[PDB]
Amino acid sequence: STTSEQSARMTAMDNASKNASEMIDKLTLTFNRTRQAVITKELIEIISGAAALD
Amino acid sequence: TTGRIVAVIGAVVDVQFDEGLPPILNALEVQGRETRLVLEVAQHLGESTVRTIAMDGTEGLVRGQKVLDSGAPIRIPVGPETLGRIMNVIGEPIDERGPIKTKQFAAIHAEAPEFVEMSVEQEILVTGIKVVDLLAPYAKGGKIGLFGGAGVGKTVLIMELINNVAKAHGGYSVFAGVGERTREGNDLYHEMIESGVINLKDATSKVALVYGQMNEPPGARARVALTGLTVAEYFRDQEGQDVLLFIDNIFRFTQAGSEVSALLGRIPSAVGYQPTLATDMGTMQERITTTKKGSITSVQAIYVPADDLTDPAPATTFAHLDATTVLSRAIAELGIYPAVDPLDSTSRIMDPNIVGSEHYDVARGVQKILQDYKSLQDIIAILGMDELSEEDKLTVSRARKIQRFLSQPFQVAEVFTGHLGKLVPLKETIKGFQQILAGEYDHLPEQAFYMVGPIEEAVAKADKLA
Amino acid sequence: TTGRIVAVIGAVVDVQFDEGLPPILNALEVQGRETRLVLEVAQHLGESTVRTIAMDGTEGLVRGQKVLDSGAPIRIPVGPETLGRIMNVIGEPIDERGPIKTKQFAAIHAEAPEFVEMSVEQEILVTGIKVVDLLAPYAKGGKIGLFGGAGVGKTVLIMELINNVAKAHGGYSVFAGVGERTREGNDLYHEMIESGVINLKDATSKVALVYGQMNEPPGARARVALTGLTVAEYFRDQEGQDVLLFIDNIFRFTQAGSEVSALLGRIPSAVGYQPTLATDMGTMQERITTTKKGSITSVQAIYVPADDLTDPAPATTFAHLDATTVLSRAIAELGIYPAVDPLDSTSRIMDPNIVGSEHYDVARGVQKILQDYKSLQDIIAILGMDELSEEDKLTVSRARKIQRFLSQPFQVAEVFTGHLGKLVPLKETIKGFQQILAGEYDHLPEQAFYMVGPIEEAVAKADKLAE
Amino acid sequence: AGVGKTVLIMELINNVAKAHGGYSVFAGVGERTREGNDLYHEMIESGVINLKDATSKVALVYGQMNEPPGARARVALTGLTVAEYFRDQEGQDVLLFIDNIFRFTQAGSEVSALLGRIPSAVGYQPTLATDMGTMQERITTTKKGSITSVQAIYVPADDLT
Amino acid sequence: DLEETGRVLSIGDGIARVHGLRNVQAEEMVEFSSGLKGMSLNLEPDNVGVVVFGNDKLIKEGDIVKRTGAIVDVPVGEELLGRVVDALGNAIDGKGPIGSKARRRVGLKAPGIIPRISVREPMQTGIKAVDSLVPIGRGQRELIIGDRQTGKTSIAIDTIINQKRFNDGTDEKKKLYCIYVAIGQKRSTVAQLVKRLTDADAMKYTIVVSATASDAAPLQYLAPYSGCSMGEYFRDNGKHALIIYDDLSKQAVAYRQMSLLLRRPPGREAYPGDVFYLHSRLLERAAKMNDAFGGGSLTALPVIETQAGDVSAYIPTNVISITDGQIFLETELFYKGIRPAINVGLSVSRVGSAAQTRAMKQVAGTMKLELAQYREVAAFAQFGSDLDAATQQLLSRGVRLTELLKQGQYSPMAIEEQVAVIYAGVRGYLDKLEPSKITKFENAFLSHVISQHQALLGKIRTDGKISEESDAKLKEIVTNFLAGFEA
Amino acid sequence: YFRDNGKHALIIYDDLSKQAVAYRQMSLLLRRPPGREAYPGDVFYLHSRLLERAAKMNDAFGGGSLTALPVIETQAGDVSAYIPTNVISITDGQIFLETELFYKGIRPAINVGLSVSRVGSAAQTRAM
Amino acid sequence: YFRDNGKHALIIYDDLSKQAVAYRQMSLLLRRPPGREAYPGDVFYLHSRLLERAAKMNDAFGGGSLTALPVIETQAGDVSAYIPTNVISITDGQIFLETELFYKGIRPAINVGLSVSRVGSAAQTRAM
Amino acid sequence: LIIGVSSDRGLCGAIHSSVAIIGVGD
Ligand SMILES: Nc1ncnc2c1ncn2[C@@H]1O[C@H](COP(=O)(O)OP(=O)(O)NP(=O)(O)O)[C@@H](O)[C@H]1O
Ligand SMILES: Nc1ncnc2c1ncn2[C@@H]1O[C@H](COP(=O)(O)OP(=O)(O)NP(=O)(O)O)[C@@H](O)[C@H]1O
Ligand SMILES: Nc1ncnc2c1ncn2[C@@H]1O[C@H](COP(=O)(O)OP(=O)(O)NP(=O)(O)O)[C@@H](O)[C@H]1O
Ligand SMILES: [Mg+2]
Ligand SMILES: [Mg+2]
Ligand SMILES: [Mg+2]
Repeated sequence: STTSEQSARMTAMDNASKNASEMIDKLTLTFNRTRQAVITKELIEIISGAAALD
Repeated sequence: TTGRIVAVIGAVVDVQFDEGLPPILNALEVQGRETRLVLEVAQHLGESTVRTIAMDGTEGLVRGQKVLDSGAPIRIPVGPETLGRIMNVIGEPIDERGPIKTKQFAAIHAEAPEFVEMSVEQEILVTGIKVVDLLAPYAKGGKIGLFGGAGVGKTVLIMELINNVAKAHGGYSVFAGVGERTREGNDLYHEMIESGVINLKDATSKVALVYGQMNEPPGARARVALTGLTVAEYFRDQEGQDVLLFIDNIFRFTQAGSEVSALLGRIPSAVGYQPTLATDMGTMQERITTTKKGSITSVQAIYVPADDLTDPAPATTFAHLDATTVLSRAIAELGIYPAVDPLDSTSRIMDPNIVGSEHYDVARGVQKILQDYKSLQDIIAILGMDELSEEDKLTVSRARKIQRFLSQPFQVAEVFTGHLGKLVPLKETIKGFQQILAGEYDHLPEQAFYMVGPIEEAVAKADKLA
Repeated sequence: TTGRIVAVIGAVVDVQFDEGLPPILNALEVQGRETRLVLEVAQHLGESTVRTIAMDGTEGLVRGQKVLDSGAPIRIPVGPETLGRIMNVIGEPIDERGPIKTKQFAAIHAEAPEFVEMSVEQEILVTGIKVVDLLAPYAKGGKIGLFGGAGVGKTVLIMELINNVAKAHGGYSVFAGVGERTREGNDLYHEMIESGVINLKDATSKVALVYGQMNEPPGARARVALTGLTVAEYFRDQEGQDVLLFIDNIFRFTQAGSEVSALLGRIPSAVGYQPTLATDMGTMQERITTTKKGSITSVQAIYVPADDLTDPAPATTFAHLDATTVLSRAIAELGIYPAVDPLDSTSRIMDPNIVGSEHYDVARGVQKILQDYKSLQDIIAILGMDELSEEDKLTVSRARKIQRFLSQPFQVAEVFTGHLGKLVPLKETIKGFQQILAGEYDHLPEQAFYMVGPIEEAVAKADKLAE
Repeated sequence: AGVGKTVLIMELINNVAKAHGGYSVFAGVGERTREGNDLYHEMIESGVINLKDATSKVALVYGQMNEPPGARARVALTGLTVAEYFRDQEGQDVLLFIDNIFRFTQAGSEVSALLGRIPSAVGYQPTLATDMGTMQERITTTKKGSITSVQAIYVPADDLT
Repeated sequence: DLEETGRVLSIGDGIARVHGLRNVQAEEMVEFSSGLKGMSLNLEPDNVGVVVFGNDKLIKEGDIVKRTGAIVDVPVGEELLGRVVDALGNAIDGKGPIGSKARRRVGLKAPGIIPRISVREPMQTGIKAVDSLVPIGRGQRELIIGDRQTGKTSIAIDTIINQKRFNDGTDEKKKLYCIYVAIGQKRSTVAQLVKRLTDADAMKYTIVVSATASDAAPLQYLAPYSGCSMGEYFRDNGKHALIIYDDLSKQAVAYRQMSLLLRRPPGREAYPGDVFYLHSRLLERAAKMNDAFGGGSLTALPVIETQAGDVSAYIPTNVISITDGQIFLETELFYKGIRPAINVGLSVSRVGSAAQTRAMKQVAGTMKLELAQYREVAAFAQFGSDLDAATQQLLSRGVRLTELLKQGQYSPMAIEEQVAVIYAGVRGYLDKLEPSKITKFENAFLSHVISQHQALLGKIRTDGKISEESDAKLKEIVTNFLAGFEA
Repeated sequence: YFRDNGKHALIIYDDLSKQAVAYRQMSLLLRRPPGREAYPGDVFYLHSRLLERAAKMNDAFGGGSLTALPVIETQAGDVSAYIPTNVISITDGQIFLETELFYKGIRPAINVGLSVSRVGSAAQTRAM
Repeated sequence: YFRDNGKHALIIYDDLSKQAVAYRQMSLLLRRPPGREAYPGDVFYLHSRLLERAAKMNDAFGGGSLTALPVIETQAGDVSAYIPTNVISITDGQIFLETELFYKGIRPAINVGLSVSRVGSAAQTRAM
Repeated sequence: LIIGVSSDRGLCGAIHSSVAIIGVGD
C-alpha cells in the first residue's frame, strides 16, 4: 500500500511541479502584456487630452 | 452644380462649391476618372466646403479637379434582377455579365424601421448543429451573430448555415462580403454556380451578392454593408418575402470607420476608435431587422480583435443580437469544433414557454455541469483530476463527455476533420444530452462522443474501441 | 467694477472687464439671476478676460450678461450662530430657518498655518472600535483618513465615530458634506436633532453643518470643503476650544477639479487628473490642522476610484494623515464589518513608547499572524490544509478567529447587521486579542468570534452555538 | 555587480590586442561618474591604459548620467566613430564596448519626448527600431576589417518582451 | 439682426457651429431652418456649439437657427401611462398623440436636504433575494449591475409586474407608477419588453421612454432625464413612482460621443471629465419627499453593464458611489443555476431593514451577513478535512438558504408568501433535507399555504409582522409538512 | 508582373512585423491616433491590401499566380496579439514554428497541430 | 560646502517622488510634451544632475564627501514605474522595503535578496 | 470484514479513491 502510495505521490508531485512551471510562464507573459498595455493606454489618454486643446 | 477638390488625405476629400452646397450623405461624382469615383458628403466645414469620404482610391486626384453633385445619396439597383448577380458598394456589376437592369433604384441610406414596425414573433429555426440548437437556438426572422478571433471558425460556421438553412428556405438570400477575403467571394460565387442556387442561364437564382473586401479602401468597406442591407430591404418590403441575410464580416464596417475617423481628425475614443462607434453601429444595425412587413433572418460574422471580447467593436455588437454564437480559440485548440463557448452563447428564445420545459431543462442542465467543471479548473491545472473527490470526478467525467458531444463534423469542414458531415435533428440533440446527464453513458470512454452526430454514433463508436 | 460674460462652457465661464481686472480667487456676482450666482476667478487669460468657475448651474446665462466684482473671495458666516444651521458653499442658509444672524464673516481662501505654529502633542483617542483601537489608533487633534472604494463602509464608519466620539464631545463639531448623497445629509440632520446635538429652539447646538452634495455642479463641489473648514478654523482660532471636523468625502474636492481641468485649458496628468492635483490638495489640507492656538481632530472619508489605492487622488492623500483606516471590498464581501484591512492601516502613535509595550506587542502579534495566514492561504487552497504542520494549522485556525474578532456590530449599522451595536473599551480589546493569540480559545468554534463586542460574548456565543 | 564584469571587459581588451593586434573602444552611455572614475583607474592598474607611453589598448568615451538627453543619445555614435577609424583606416578587427545599450535607448526616448514626438507602445520613441538600427548596422565586418561589439544589456521589469 | 437668430457655420457628426444668436442662453433649445431642434451647449465668443436632436442631413451651412427662449421640456402626467414615447415624449406606439395636460423641464436640480425625509416605506420587488437581503425602500436608488445576459433587465421587469397587486386597489398610498427608460437598445428588444408588460397587464401603470441605438446621441443622452421628469410629476404630487434606466452604460457612451465632438478634451477611459456628474445629477433626483412636500417619492433602478465581471472598474464604481446600494449579478452563479444570480457579499442595500415590513425583518434579520460568511467558509472548506460541528452546521444552513433564494421569472411573490418560505429555512426545518430537494419543498410548501392557509398569510400581510400566534401556526404547519416531505 | 504575364511567382515578406513597426513610426510622427499597442487603426489594412494581391488568375487573365509567404515574429509564442491575429485573419493558414520544439532539436520546428493550410489540399499531388 | 572643505556630509531627499510631481506640474502647465505617466523627457536629467553631485573627493581636493540617501515612494510595489526606474538606475545601490515583510515582523522591512550596494565590502570595516 | 488500506496523506493521485466498519488510514 505504501510503496504504491510513495511512487504515486512521486508521479503526482512531479507532474504538479511541471504544471506549476508551465503556469508560471503563462502568468508571467500575461503579467508582462498587461504591464505594457497599462502603460500604453495611460499614455494614449494623456496624448488625447493634450491634442484636444487650443 | 459643380465643385472643386481643395484637399485630399487618403479616403478624405474636401470639395468647395461656388453655387449651391450638396446636403450631407449626397453622392458626388469626380470628373475625369477611368472608373466611377464617388465621394459621399459627410460634413459641411464652412466657407462653401464639404468634407467627403471616397468610395474608391484617391490616387491621381489633383487640387482643383471638378466634382459634380448627383443630387442624391448613393443609389443602387434593387429587385429581382440583382439575383445571381454580384455588385460592388456603388451598385455596379462586377461579374462581367453587363448591366443590372432593374426597374427601381434605392438610396443606400434609409431610416431604420420605427418602433411600430417591430415584430414580436418568436419561433425556433433549427440548424441541425447540436451546440446551437441545444444551448442558444436561432429564431426565424431573428438577429444572429457569430463572434470569433482570427481563424477560429466564423466563416466555416456561416458556410455550414448557408448549407443547412439556405435550402430549406423558400425565399431569397443576400450575401454581403464586408472587408474579408476576395478569394472567399470567388469560392462562394463558383460554388453557387455549381450547386445551381445561382443560375447563369435562367431567372431562377435565389441569392444576391454584394462585395467590398479587404483589398478596398476604407470608405468602400464602411458603406458596402449598407449596400447589402439595401438589397435585403427591397425583398423584405416590396416583395414582403422571407429573406436570409449573411454578412461576413460586420466588424470590418467599424474598423473601416476607425480608419476614416483618423483622417476626419475627430478626437479619438478608447482604443483609438471613432467617437461615433456606437451610433454608427446603431444606425446600420437597426436596419438589419424583421418587420411586420417581412422577415429577415440575419447571420453576421463578427471578428474579435486580439481575441478580446471587451474590445469596443464586438462589445457594442452584443446588444444588437437575438442569438449569439461565441467561438473560443482555447476550445478550438482542444480540437472541439465548432469551437463554441457553451457558457458565453445565448438566445432570447431559450425560455421554457418557447422551447418547452424538456429542451430548457436539458440545456440548463448541460450549462450547470459545464460551469461546475469550469469552477474546478484552477486545481485541475496544477494537480489533475485524480486529486478530486468522488462527486467532483463524476461531474468532470460527465462534463468532458458533454463537451465532446457538443462537437460535430460539418459538411463544409470534411477536409479538416476527415469525417463526413452530420446534421442532427433537434429531438435527437435533446435526447443525447439528456441521456448523458442521467449517467446512461458513464461507462463509455470520452473519445466515443467526439466528432459524431446522434448519440447512437457515440455508442457504435464505443463498441468499436473496446 | 463691471464685466460681461463672453463664454459659457459647462461650469466654466469667461468674463471680460473693460477697466479693473478682478484678482484670481475673487468672487464675482452674476446679475439678472433669480438666485445668487457666484463665479470664482481662476485665471487671467489675457486681453482683459478672466476664466471663472461657477458655484451653481450655468443654465440660462447669456453672452453679454453683466457680472460684478465683489472685491473679495467668497466670504461666509462664521461664529456661534453657524451651530445648528446648514450652509451651502457660499454661506447661504439651506435649512429654511432664515438668515444666519452673524456679524462675522470669513473668506474661504486662507494661508495654511506656518511651521512655527505646529503642535507635536499626540495622545490616543479611544473609539471603542476594536480594529481601530488595537492596530491603528486615532490621536486627539490628529489627522484621520478613512479610505475605501464605493460601498465598502467609509460613511458608516464616520457615522459610528460621530456616535462614539462626537455625541459626548464637550467642544464644537463641524460636518462638511462634500459631493456625497443628499439623502445622507437629511438622515444626519434629523439624527442630530433627535440626539439633541442640534437644537432648533435654543442655543445649545454643538454641530455646524455645511453641504454641497453630488447634485451640485463641480464648482460647488470644489469649494464646499473650504467653506466647511473655514467654519472650523474660526472655532479653532477664535473660540480656541477643541474642534472635531468630519468631511465626507474629501476626494470629491479633487474630483471636482478634474471635471473642470480640461475646460481650464490644461494638459492632463496621469489618469485624467489636473497637473495641479498635489499642490491644490496641499493648500487645502495644510489648513486642516491642530495648531498652538487650538485643536482640530479631523476625520476625512477618502473615496478610492476603481478600488485602486494607487489612484493619484487617494495616493496623494496618505502623506497628509497621522492615522489611516483602509477599508477593503475583499474583506467587506466576506461579511467582515467594519471592513478594515488590518494589514494596510497605520498610525503615528502605534509606538511602544506611546501606547505602552503590551498594546504594541499584541497589535504587532495580530498583524504577524494575519500576514502569515494571508501568505499561506493560496498555497493551502491547492495543496490542502492537511499538508501543514500542527504549528501552521494552529496559526491558521487562530488567524481566522482573530479575523472574526476584528469584526464588530455598530450602533449605526443595526439596520444592516440585525445585531445590537457594541462599543468595546481599549483594555478589553487588548485582553481579548492577547488571549486568542495565547491559544486560550483554541477549543472554541470560529463563528463564536464573528460579529460580537467583548471576548466574553464570543465565549457566550460558543455555548449558544452548541445548543 | 559582483560578477566580474569589468575584469572580463579588460581581459577582452587585453586578449584581442595581444592575439589579433586589434584595439578597443569603450563607450559609457549613461556612465555613473563614480564608476567612470573607478573603471579608468582599474584600467590603468591592469595596464590596458598606459599614461607614460603609447601602448594603451582602449579609447574611452563617456556620456555621463548628469548630461542632457542629447549628449547621452549621441555618445554611442562618438564611440562608434573612434572605432570606425581603426577598422576603415587601419584595417583592424576592433572591439567596441557599449555600457549600457538600454540607456542608449532611454536617452533616445527622452530626446524624442523633448522634441514633442508622440510616444509609442510602453512610452518608447516611435523611432525605437530606426534609432537602434542606424547605430547597430555600423557594427559589422567589411572588406577592410570589422567592429565587434560587447553590449551590456539591462532588461526593464525583467521583461524580455 | 443676429440677437434672436443665427446662421449655421458648419455641421458634422451631430454638432452645429452657429454664427450670431447673441441672445441665446446656455442650454436653450434652438430651432433650425428645417424644423430640427438642438441644444445650445457651448457659448463661445464667435459661435454657439449646438447638439442636434436628429439627423444632420437636415442641416446645411447657411441655414438659419432661431431662439426658442426655452430649455427642453416634456409631456408629463397620467396620460403617459400605457404609452411608449421617445426621449422628448412623442408617441411611438402608434396609439395616437399623448393627451397630457402638463409639461415639465428635463433639467432640474434634485431636492435638497429639507424637502426630504428618510426612506421608510417598502418598495417590494417580489424577488425573495432582493426583498430579504438587499431591500429597496420608496425614494431609494438601487443599481442593478453585471455582465451582458446575467438577468439585469429581468430584475426590473419582475419588479414592475409585482406592482399590479397594489395598483389594482383603491389605496393610492401603496400604488407605484412605473417608468422604463430604454437607452441604446435595439427597437425589437424594446418591443419584446412592451409585449411582456402588456401580457402581464402591467403596461397600464407603466410609461416606456425609448431612445434606441439609431437615435442621435443627444437623444440617448437626454432620455434618462426626460423619464426622470415624468417620474418627478408623481414624486411632487403625493404619489410614488419607480424608474428604470436600462442602461446608464449606453447613456455614458452617448454623452462621451457628444462631448468629444463638441471638442471638450476627454479624461479617463476617454469619457468626459464629468461623467460622474452625468449620473449623479440624474440619480439624486430619485428621492423620498417629506409630508410638507406631499410625501411622494421616486425610486430609481439604474442598470450598469460590467465587462468580464469587473465591478471594480471606473464607471461601475462611479455609479455604486451614487446609488443607495446595488444588486450584483454574476455569470458563474447564473450558469450554476443560482437565479437570480445575485452575489450576496458584493451586493448591498444602504437603507437596510428600515425598508422592510416587520415580518420580513424578523426572518431576514441576520441572513445577509450569514450568507456572506457561508461563502467564505464554503471556500475554506472545499477539500474533505476536519470541520467541527459548528462550521458544518453553517455550511448546511448556507447551502439550503442559497437554494431557497432561487426564483423563476414572471411570478413576483407577495411579501407574506416570501416570509413564509424564508421562515422554513431560517428556523432550520430544511437542514436535514438533501440540497437538491429544496426547490421542490418550496413549490409544494408555498402552494399548500396559499391553498389551505389564506387566513395565516392574510394575517401576516395585514399585521405586517409575525405575531406569537402566527409563529405557532407556522410551526405546526412546517413540522408536520416536513415530516411528510422527509419520508 | 509575373502573375499577370501568365507566369508564377513566389514572394516572401521577411518580415511584416518589422514593416508594421516602420508604419507605426510614420503614423505616430504624422500624429494619427494610436490604438492597440500604439498601432494606427489602418494597420490591418496595411497588410490586407498587400496580401490580397497574391492570387491565382483564371485562364482568361493568363492563368498566372502570385503566392505569398509573409513572416510574422511573435513574442513568447503569443499568437493572440494584435498584429499576429491581423495577419492570420488575412492569410489562408499558417505554419507555426515553436521555440520549445526548436530547442529540442525538432527542426523544422513545426507545430503540426496548430498549423493549417485552408486551401492547399486541393493543390497537393495524389501521390503525397 | 562640507564636501569641498575636506569634511563629510550626509543628505537625505525625502522624497524625490514628490519633487518629480512638482516638476511635472510645472512642465505640463508650461505645455512641455508629456511622456510616460505624463512626466517630461527631462525628468531623468532632473534627478541625475542632483544625484551626481554626491561624491567622494580625492586628497588633492581635500578628501571630503557628500553621501546621498534619496527616497522614492513606489505604488503597489512597482519598482519598474518611471521615477523608480530612473533613480534605481542613477544610484549605486538600493535598499528595498516591503509591506509583507513589515507585517510579518521583518522590521526594518528590508528585502535582503533584492537590495544591493555596488560599493560593497569597500565600505566595510575589517570587523564587519 | 473488508476493511480498506491507504494512508493519512493526500497528493498521491488516486491511491485513496482506488481502494475506497473500521479502515486503516485517516
Ligand atoms: N467546424 C470546423 N471543423 C473543422 N475545422 C474547422 C472548423 N471551423 C474552423 N476550422 C479550422 O479553422 C480554419 C479557419 O476557419 P474559418 O471559419 O475560415 O475561421 P475564421 O474565424 O472565419 N478566420 P478569419 O476570417 O481569418 O478571422 C479552417 O480552415 C479549419 O482548418
Ligand atoms: N459597519 C458595517 N456593518 C454592517 N454593514 C455595513 C457596515 N459598513 C457598511 N456596510 C454595508 O455597506 C453599505 C455601504 O457602506 P457605506 O459606508 O455607505 O459605503 P461608502 O464606503 O461610504 N461608499 P461611497 O459613499 O459610495 O463611496 C452600507 O449601507 C451597509 O449596507
Ligand atoms: N430568475 C430567472 N430564472 C430563469 N431565467 C432568468 C432569470 N432571470 C433572467 N433569466 C434569463 O436570463 C436571460 C438574460 O436575462 P436579461 O434580463 O436579458 O439579462 P440582461 O443582463 O439584462 N441581458 P442584456 O441586457 O441583453 O445583456 C434571459 O433569457 C432571461 O429569460
Ligand atoms: Mg472568416
Ligand atoms: Mg459614503
Ligand atoms: Mg438587459
